[PDB]
Amino acid sequence: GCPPHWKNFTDKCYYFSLEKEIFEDAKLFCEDKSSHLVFINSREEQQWIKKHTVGRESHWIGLTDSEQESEWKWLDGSPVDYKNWKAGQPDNWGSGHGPGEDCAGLIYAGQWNDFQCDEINNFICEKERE
Ligand SMILES: CC(=O)N[C@@H]1[C@@H](O[C@@H]2O[C@@H](C)[C@@H](O)[C@@H](O)[C@@H]2O)[C@H](O[C@@H]2O[C@H](CO)[C@H](O)[C@H](O)[C@H]2O)[C@@H](CO)O[C@H]1O
Ligand SMILES: [Ca+2]
Ligand SMILES: [Ca+2]
Ligand SMILES: [Ca+2]
Ligand SMILES: [Ca+2]
Repeated sequence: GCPPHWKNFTDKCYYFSLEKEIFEDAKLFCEDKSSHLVFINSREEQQWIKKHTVGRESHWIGLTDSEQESEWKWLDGSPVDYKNWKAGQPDNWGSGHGPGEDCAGLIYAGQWNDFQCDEINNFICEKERE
Protein backbone atom coordinates (compact mmCIF):
# COMPACT_ATOMS: atom_id res chain seq x y z
CA GLY A 1 0.00 0.00 0.00
CA CYS A 2 3.06 2.24 0.09
CA PRO A 3 4.84 3.82 -2.88
CA PRO A 4 7.90 1.98 -4.13
CA HIS A 5 11.00 2.50 -1.94
CA TRP A 6 8.76 2.84 1.11
CA LYS A 7 8.16 0.22 3.81
CA ASN A 8 4.86 -0.32 5.57
CA PHE A 9 4.22 -0.79 9.29
CA THR A 10 0.57 -0.72 10.42
CA ASP A 11 -1.04 2.15 8.48
CA LYS A 12 2.12 4.19 7.90
CA CYS A 13 4.86 4.25 5.28
CA TYR A 14 8.54 4.78 5.98
CA TYR A 15 11.51 5.68 3.84
CA PHE A 16 14.94 4.59 5.06
CA SER A 17 17.22 6.95 3.14
CA LEU A 18 20.26 6.16 1.06
CA GLU A 19 20.75 9.92 1.08
CA LYS A 20 23.05 11.43 3.73
CA GLU A 21 22.33 15.03 4.84
CA ILE A 22 22.53 17.52 7.71
CA PHE A 23 19.38 17.70 9.87
CA GLU A 24 17.69 20.66 8.18
CA ASP A 25 18.31 19.20 4.74
CA ALA A 26 16.87 15.86 5.88
CA LYS A 27 13.80 17.65 7.24
CA LEU A 28 13.41 19.40 3.89
CA PHE A 29 13.72 16.16 1.92
CA CYS A 30 10.86 14.46 3.77
CA GLU A 31 8.68 17.56 3.38
CA ASP A 32 9.17 17.37 -0.39
CA LYS A 33 7.71 13.85 -0.18
CA SER A 34 4.71 14.99 1.87
CA SER A 35 6.23 13.28 4.92
CA HIS A 36 8.15 14.20 8.07
CA LEU A 37 11.34 12.98 9.75
CA VAL A 38 10.14 9.93 11.68
CA PHE A 39 8.33 10.27 15.03
CA ILE A 40 8.88 7.14 17.12
CA ASN A 41 5.89 6.82 19.46
CA SER A 42 6.18 3.26 20.81
CA ARG A 43 8.48 0.33 21.48
CA GLU A 44 6.84 -1.65 18.65
CA GLU A 45 7.51 1.09 16.11
CA GLN A 46 11.03 1.43 17.54
CA GLN A 47 11.75 -2.29 17.18
CA TRP A 48 10.45 -2.40 13.61
CA ILE A 49 12.59 0.63 12.77
CA LYS A 50 15.62 -0.94 14.45
CA LYS A 51 15.64 -3.92 12.10
CA HIS A 52 15.60 -1.66 9.03
CA THR A 53 18.53 0.45 10.17
CA VAL A 54 21.27 -1.93 11.30
CA GLY A 55 24.57 -0.70 9.91
CA ARG A 56 27.29 1.88 10.52
CA GLU A 57 25.27 4.89 9.37
CA SER A 58 23.14 6.85 11.85
CA HIS A 59 19.56 7.88 11.06
CA TRP A 60 18.03 11.27 11.84
CA ILE A 61 14.59 11.13 13.52
CA GLY A 62 12.20 14.09 13.94
CA LEU A 63 13.31 15.06 17.46
CA THR A 64 15.20 18.17 18.63
CA ASP A 65 15.75 20.44 21.63
CA SER A 66 16.78 23.56 19.70
CA GLU A 67 13.81 25.57 20.97
CA GLN A 68 14.88 25.05 24.58
CA GLU A 69 17.90 22.97 25.59
CA SER A 70 16.90 19.65 27.21
CA GLU A 71 13.26 20.07 26.19
CA TRP A 72 12.97 17.42 23.47
CA LYS A 73 9.97 17.51 21.14
CA TRP A 74 8.99 16.02 17.80
CA LEU A 75 8.83 18.33 14.80
CA ASP A 76 5.07 18.62 15.19
CA GLY A 77 5.61 20.18 18.61
CA SER A 78 4.62 17.06 20.56
CA PRO A 79 6.69 16.57 23.74
CA VAL A 80 8.72 13.36 23.82
CA ASP A 81 6.82 10.49 25.45
CA TYR A 82 8.33 7.09 24.62
CA LYS A 83 12.14 7.45 24.68
CA ASN A 84 15.11 5.25 23.80
CA TRP A 85 18.24 7.26 24.58
CA LYS A 86 21.42 5.27 25.04
CA ALA A 87 22.57 5.48 28.68
CA GLY A 88 24.44 8.73 29.25
CA GLN A 89 22.69 10.44 26.34
CA PRO A 90 21.66 13.12 25.55
CA ASP A 91 24.95 14.72 26.57
CA ASN A 92 24.88 17.97 24.54
CA TRP A 93 28.57 17.43 23.73
CA GLY A 94 30.46 20.62 22.95
CA SER A 95 27.99 23.04 24.55
CA GLY A 96 30.97 24.95 25.89
CA HIS A 97 31.90 26.29 22.46
CA GLY A 98 28.55 26.31 20.68
CA PRO A 99 24.86 25.21 20.77
CA GLY A 100 25.86 21.64 21.57
CA GLU A 101 23.80 18.75 20.21
CA ASP A 102 20.16 19.52 19.52
CA CYS A 103 19.21 16.93 16.89
CA ALA A 104 18.37 13.27 17.54
CA GLY A 105 19.29 10.16 15.60
CA LEU A 106 19.44 6.36 15.79
CA ILE A 107 22.82 4.73 16.46
CA TYR A 108 23.89 1.18 17.36
CA ALA A 109 21.09 -1.21 18.29
CA GLY A 110 18.59 1.53 17.48
CA GLN A 111 19.35 3.58 20.61
CA TRP A 112 19.09 7.36 20.41
CA ASN A 113 21.88 9.88 20.57
CA ASP A 114 21.99 13.65 20.25
CA PHE A 115 24.20 15.01 17.45
CA GLN A 116 25.27 18.50 16.38
CA CYS A 117 22.71 19.36 13.70
CA ASP A 118 25.41 19.83 11.05
CA GLU A 119 26.41 16.16 11.15
CA ILE A 120 25.81 14.24 7.91
CA ASN A 121 23.51 11.27 8.65
CA ASN A 122 21.03 9.05 6.80
CA PHE A 123 17.42 9.58 7.83
CA ILE A 124 13.90 8.20 8.03
CA CYS A 125 10.71 9.74 6.64
CA GLU A 126 7.22 8.83 7.79
CA LYS A 127 3.78 9.39 6.31
CA GLU A 128 0.26 8.03 5.99
CA ARG A 129 -0.56 5.25 3.58
CA GLU A 130 -3.10 6.47 1.04
C1 LIG B 1 33.98 3.74 22.03
C2 LIG B 1 33.52 5.15 21.72
O1 LIG B 1 33.75 6.07 22.52
N1 LIG B 1 32.86 5.34 20.58
C3 LIG B 1 32.75 6.66 20.01
C4 LIG B 1 31.36 7.24 20.26
O2 LIG B 1 31.13 7.37 21.68
C5 LIG B 1 30.24 6.45 22.23
O3 LIG B 1 28.87 6.73 21.87
C6 LIG B 1 28.34 7.95 22.42
C7 LIG B 1 26.91 8.09 21.92
C8 LIG B 1 28.42 7.92 23.94
O4 LIG B 1 27.60 6.87 24.44
C9 LIG B 1 29.86 7.69 24.38
O5 LIG B 1 29.94 7.60 25.79
C10 LIG B 1 30.40 6.41 23.75
O6 LIG B 1 31.78 6.27 24.08
C11 LIG B 1 31.25 8.61 19.59
O7 LIG B 1 29.91 9.12 19.74
C12 LIG B 1 29.80 10.44 20.14
O8 LIG B 1 30.08 10.50 21.55
C13 LIG B 1 30.03 11.85 22.07
C14 LIG B 1 30.44 11.79 23.53
O9 LIG B 1 31.83 11.56 23.66
C15 LIG B 1 28.62 12.44 21.88
O10 LIG B 1 27.69 11.74 22.68
C16 LIG B 1 28.20 12.36 20.41
O11 LIG B 1 26.84 12.72 20.29
C17 LIG B 1 28.39 10.94 19.87
O12 LIG B 1 28.15 10.93 18.47
C18 LIG B 1 31.59 8.48 18.10
C19 LIG B 1 31.59 9.83 17.40
O13 LIG B 1 32.47 10.74 18.05
O14 LIG B 1 32.92 7.92 17.95
C20 LIG B 1 33.03 6.61 18.51
O15 LIG B 1 34.32 6.16 18.30
CA1 LIG C 1 5.33 7.41 14.19
CA1 LIG D 1 21.41 23.53 22.34
CA1 LIG E 1 20.78 19.87 23.15
CA1 LIG F 1 25.35 12.93 22.08
